[PDB]
Amino acid sequence: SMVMEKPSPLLVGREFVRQYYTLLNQAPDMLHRFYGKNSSYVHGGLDSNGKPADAVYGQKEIHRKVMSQNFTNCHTKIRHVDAHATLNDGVVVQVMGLLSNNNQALRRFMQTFVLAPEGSVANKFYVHNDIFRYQDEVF
Amino acid sequence: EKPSPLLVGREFVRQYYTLLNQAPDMLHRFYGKNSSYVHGGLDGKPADAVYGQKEIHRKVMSQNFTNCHTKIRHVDAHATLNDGVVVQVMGLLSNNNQALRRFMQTFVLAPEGSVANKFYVHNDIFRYQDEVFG
Amino acid sequence: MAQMQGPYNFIQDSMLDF
Amino acid sequence: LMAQMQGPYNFIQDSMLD
Repeated sequence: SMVMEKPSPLLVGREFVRQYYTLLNQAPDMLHRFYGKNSSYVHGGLDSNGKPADAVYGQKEIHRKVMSQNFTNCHTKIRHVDAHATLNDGVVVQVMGLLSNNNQALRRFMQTFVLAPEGSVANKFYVHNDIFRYQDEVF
Repeated sequence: EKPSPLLVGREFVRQYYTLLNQAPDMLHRFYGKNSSYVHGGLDGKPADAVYGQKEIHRKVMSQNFTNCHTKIRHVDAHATLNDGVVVQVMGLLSNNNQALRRFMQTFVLAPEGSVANKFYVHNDIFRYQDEVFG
Repeated sequence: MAQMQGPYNFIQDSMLDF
Repeated sequence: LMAQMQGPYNFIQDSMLD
């Protein structure tokens, strides 16, 4: 039946971004599966000092943190996506859009991903890196 | 030991935006044969990548970088593939003493592979916010 | 999980031990 | 500039422009 699509950096970035924000919205308790043992995650926050928050590693830690940011009916407008080939056939993705959570206000986000080859299955990738910052928190 | 990614990151970033300001025609020395570079632009859509120093030296000048000031408001770096470092810079950039503009920026840094503590830019993704949130 | 159908697969096993 | 660009890590390659 259907022959496989080539892993075009832009196609991998576009396909991964629709899943990411679809599953964030419809099922954030699953969002931990995009990630691996090694993976790195940070998603806004202003720690006690009032500065941007620290990051965590691996599925369990990431899940922990995802469940702690209670995502209810989280809507996403995505206003641009850039995806480039990076090391070891990995794809680096720059995402700019707005995220409203719990029908609170649509805040603008800057967000870097790195998708890595998964090694076992063709056209399969894992989210090595997930840097998400809100702009109001920084400017 | 394997360097600290944020130690490496802040340092590349102060070095990067110093040269951009002082010697922006030397800004290509950060890239290799196969490195992606895209530094904003509407055609009228957001503009495409160019690859390697020679193509990069070009675009760089095709933007008339003059008395280029920057306030870097956040940097975040992390360990990534192959003892590489992904870097996310947020900040304001003024060219030719015109407007001060909010930008998002992503960098991938790869070890040079010869001298330890040497790296090069594999990837460089800049975007003006005013070109996307219109 | 029909929307997660695409040309490329990003969804891994759950290392969540229990 | 040359003094100012010195740091604990090096990011400057050889100028590959014929």
